[PDB]
Amino acid sequence: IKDFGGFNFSQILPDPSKPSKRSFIEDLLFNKVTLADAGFIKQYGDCLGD
Amino acid sequence: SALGKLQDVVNQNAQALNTLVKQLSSNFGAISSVLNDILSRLDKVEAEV
Amino acid sequence: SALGKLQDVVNQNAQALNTLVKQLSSNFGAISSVLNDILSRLDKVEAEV
Ligand SMILES: *[C@@H]1O[C@H](CO)[C@@H](O)[C@H](O)[C@H]1NC(C)=O
Repeated sequence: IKDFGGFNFSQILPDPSKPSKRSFIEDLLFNKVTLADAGFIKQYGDCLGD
Repeated sequence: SALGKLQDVVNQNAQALNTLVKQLSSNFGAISSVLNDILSRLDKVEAEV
Repeated sequence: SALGKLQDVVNQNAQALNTLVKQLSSNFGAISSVLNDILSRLDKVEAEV
């Protein structure tokens, strides 16, 4: 009757010296807040007319 | 990388489980044969007595 | 999130399998001892008769 000793189920990250890698993915902060123009979009367009 | 490592771990676990099932079947067959022989010997001894 | 949950599930399954293997080995050792004692008693009874 053979003994069940050679069965070693391996894990993924049991105790790898506690790496604790801080990713901190700042993907939401990568937005393009574009500045406006030099005006003449609503003031000059309404003041000039025809 | 994490998915590949997890897949390798799952494959290793599956192979280990297959080996465990095979060894368990062999041991159960051996135990069943032993029990059958023991029952036969018991019946023979009872009849002889 | 799904990968972390799957990794936790795999780790739990691995721990459960290790515990199962340990308990199976203990039970098989106990059964082997019982069978050896039964065979010894059978041989003794046969010789005595
Ligand atoms: C499984 O292997 C690892 C390293 O390979 C070892 O630390 C661990 O004690 C082993 N477990 C068993 C039950 O053999």
